[PDB]
Amino acid sequence: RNNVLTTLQRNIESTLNSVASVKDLANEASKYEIILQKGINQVGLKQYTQVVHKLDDMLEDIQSREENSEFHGILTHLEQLIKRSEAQLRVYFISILNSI
Amino acid sequence: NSTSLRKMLANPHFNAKDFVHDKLGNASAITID
Repeated sequence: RNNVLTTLQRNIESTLNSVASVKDLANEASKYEIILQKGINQVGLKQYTQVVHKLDDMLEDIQSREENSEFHGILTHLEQLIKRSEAQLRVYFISILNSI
Repeated sequence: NSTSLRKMLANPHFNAKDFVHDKLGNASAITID
């Protein structure tokens, strides 16, 4: 049953956005420039990191798409919010890992 | 046919996720809603 999650709901939950559209990812990715620019501790553990799986997994099948202008602009907005998030992550890592 | 499509095609992603945009990719975005 953990395999039923881990096989069926795993790649089912992955291929939710097997086809998914172009503008909506800019909309809710911009809403993850809302929520990803709320910090970590406001947002929370799998909240923050799973939203990183939502832009990670919103940059996801776009390598599978085609080249319009919104393709490149969403590559910029996505990947720069990605590395803002990653920098904030390692900041928080080091922030507690010499809190001693 | 969400049993056939949802259950039988992309639940384990066999076959791949882009063919649903390709083998079912001709002006059927209503059916994708």
